[PDB]
Amino acid sequence: MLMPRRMKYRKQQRGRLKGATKGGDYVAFGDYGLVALEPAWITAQQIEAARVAMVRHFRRGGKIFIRIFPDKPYTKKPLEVRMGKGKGNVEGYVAVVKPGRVMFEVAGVTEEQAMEALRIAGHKLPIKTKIVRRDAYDEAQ
Amino acid sequence: YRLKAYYREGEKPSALRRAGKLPGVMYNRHLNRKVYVDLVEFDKVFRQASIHHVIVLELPDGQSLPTLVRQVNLDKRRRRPEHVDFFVLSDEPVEMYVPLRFVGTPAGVRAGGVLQEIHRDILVKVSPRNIPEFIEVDVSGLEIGDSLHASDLKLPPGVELAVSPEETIAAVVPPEDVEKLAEE
Amino acid sequence: DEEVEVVLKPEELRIDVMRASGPGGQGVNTTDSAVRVVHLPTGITVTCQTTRSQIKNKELALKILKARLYELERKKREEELKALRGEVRPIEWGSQIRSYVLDKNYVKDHRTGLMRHDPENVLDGDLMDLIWAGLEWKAGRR
Amino acid sequence: MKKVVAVVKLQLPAGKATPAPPVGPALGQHGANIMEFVKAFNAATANMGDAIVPVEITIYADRSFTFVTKTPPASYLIRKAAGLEKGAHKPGREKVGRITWEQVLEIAKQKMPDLNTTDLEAAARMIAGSARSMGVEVVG
Amino acid sequence: KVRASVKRICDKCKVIRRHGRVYVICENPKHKQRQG
RNA sequence: CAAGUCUGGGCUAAGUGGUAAAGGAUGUGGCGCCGCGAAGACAGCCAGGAGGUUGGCUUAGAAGCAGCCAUCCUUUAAAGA
RNA sequence: UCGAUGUCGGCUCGUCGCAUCCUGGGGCUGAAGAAGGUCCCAAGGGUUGGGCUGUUCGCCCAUUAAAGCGGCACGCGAGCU
Ligand SMILES: [Mg+2]
Ligand SMILES: [Mg+2]
Ligand SMILES: [Mg+2]
Ligand SMILES: [Mg+2]
Ligand SMILES: [Mg+2]
Ligand SMILES: [Mg+2]
Ligand SMILES: [Mg+2]
Ligand SMILES: [Mg+2]
Ligand SMILES: [Mg+2]
Ligand SMILES: [Mg+2]
Ligand SMILES: [Mg+2]
Ligand SMILES: [Mg+2]
Ligand SMILES: [Mg+2]
Ligand SMILES: [Mg+2]
Ligand SMILES: [Zn+2]
Repeated sequence: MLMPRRMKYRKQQRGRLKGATKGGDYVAFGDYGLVALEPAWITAQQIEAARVAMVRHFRRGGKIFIRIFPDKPYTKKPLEVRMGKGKGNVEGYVAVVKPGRVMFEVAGVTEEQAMEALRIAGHKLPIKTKIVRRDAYDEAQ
Repeated sequence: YRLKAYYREGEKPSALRRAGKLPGVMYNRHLNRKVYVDLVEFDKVFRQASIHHVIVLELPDGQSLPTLVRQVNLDKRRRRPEHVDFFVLSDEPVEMYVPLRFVGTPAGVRAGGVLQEIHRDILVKVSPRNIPEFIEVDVSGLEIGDSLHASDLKLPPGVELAVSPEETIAAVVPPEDVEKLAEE
Repeated sequence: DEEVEVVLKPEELRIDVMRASGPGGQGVNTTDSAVRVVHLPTGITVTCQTTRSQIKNKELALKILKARLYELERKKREEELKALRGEVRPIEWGSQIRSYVLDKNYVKDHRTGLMRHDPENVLDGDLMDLIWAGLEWKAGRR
Repeated sequence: MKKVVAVVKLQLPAGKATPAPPVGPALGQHGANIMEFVKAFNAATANMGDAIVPVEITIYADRSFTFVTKTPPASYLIRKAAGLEKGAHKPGREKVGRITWEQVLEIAKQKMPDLNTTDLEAAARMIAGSARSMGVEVVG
Repeated sequence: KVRASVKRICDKCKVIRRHGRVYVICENPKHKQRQG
């Protein structure tokens, strides 16, 4: 799918989402990026779907960079079961995304394909996005 | 390039930045003042410029100073800059990442491939009067697989860098072929 | 063909939820326990009432519909393949395609009519020629 | 190219041409005949040599036409200079042929009329774009 | 016709706004749309 | 229903106000920086609107207009492989 | 609510919602006509009789313009069974 090969622990606490992305606010790779505007948990099935959507669009062309990785496990109890009796079983994994995070990047693609591309990738995310270029995002030192 | 600058007394950071003035500080191995340089021209300039071309800083003293920006802290949520560091100069040779153009067409753009210009702004040690520009590199010979890198380039007399030299400056990688799918 | 996959996506299935029948209490009267999975493109309908829940009975009715399908969807790969082979198989006295006799020493191709005289030689792999002729006699009537 | 509302421009074979395989019936669909462009036509094809013959047609609705013969298409005349028959499934940087500098000026004595330029150098840089279409190298 | 995301399809499509509702006029019928 | 249909400057035309999301639209109002404007097209209105060349390959057919690849050059006021 | 709120189904009596099964308008159509499909507006009024099973739900027989899906303590036992 797109899970992590190994993990020290199988289930982990849900947590929370206090705004600000902390890190990942600049481009640093491609030429155009897709920046998250709302906080959320992005499931690997979305990351996947978005990726395929781009390659499908501009088939045989530039390179795509996936800046996030679903390492947080998602728990979910079975159906018709009551509360308690231990934590549920993992149904998949999700990556935590906060406002300002650059989720994707594209390179070696015309500005048209790029825009159109990312516009489609944002239609698969449970949140709102924004597309960017590159310019002040040069924190090299 | 040029640009007006004013003296900051150190009063209401978050306020002087909304009113239009952009906070910042100019320093060196001697003095260091706190100032405010409006977003308007700063933006316009900073985008054309960057941290490569020198800038003037005409204060109420006329004192036009040559400087380069070292640190620009953004605002995360909703792009905007929150601070800027001005490095004063003189004749002292120091570092700075110099732009990189890669004139050419690799052989890795005929059967699938794209240039990943990794470090397209190399840091180099050199004095003021010695501040070039578009330090082009050749790309017309980069085959699909194997690809150039390190500091194996044309360093005009005076370009006494600070790399390794190994730091992969650019590479040619395959495309994104629709042919995929899997599982198991 | 080689794969073995029948993923019946719940796209052509019409599931019904009728009130349970038989014993129980107030809950058997008032809870829509019984379920009926209906295979629309075929006409087959399976039902379940073994348990007291709907989500375990429609899933148990699919562990049955998949089974009865895994025999009536393979029965057609056995009936579309029992008339797809041909007909020449009586093995009886009078249904021969080629005759090999080492007594008087000869090979008789009853399709083309040829009579080769090297039988101990044909029993080594030299078949190109009678296959050349069998691919002319066979695909010459269609 | 001529006038419109009833014309067709094709690039006939060489030696024989009367049936329907090449474009034989397509011109009958838009108005044509069998006794006007087969034998009382191959007077030119018997002279032009072989390969392809870009001769065209012009319908008038009465068996009349402006049978303006043309010079072999730049797609074929190039197979003569290099040698290959097709060109390349996909052009670019690799190709099974070669064509030196003056190799492209060997065809300059073939294609000279209606190209647009009477001279040899103001009309060769046109075929050099055609040397990046089929593929054929430019030995340099 | 009637959907939630109404946009311009072909070059000739025009975005009209009649009776408070967002409509789409065009040469060929299949392109008509009315937001709602 | 006791106490200003008070004063000054704005915004909204939906009864929004007086429930709701992804997402759509030349709805309005105010700010931006870029074009390009007597080499006076911003839209209509007159005429043009080309040749190698139908680029190759693939294809019953692929002639700019199924798709893959390359994607230059020439004639002119201009016109794309 | 356990110092009591009778629980399936049928029968009787209905009434309300529309995300409409007919009937009435209408836009597309891969709408020639007729007959179909999908979608929008619109309940005012209709929505049949049997076989089987306690059945609801279903399958089936013969029709019909259609044999709509839901709410009302999966309406209704101080009305019946
Ligand atoms: Mg950092
Ligand atoms: Mg009063
Ligand atoms: Mg209201
Ligand atoms: Mg009581
Ligand atoms: Mg009582
Ligand atoms: Mg209709
Ligand atoms: Mg009709
Ligand atoms: Mg309605
Ligand atoms: Mg009886
Ligand atoms: Mg009712
Ligand atoms: Mg209930
Ligand atoms: Mg009662
Ligand atoms: Mg009673
Ligand atoms: Mg009583
Ligand atoms: Zn249109």
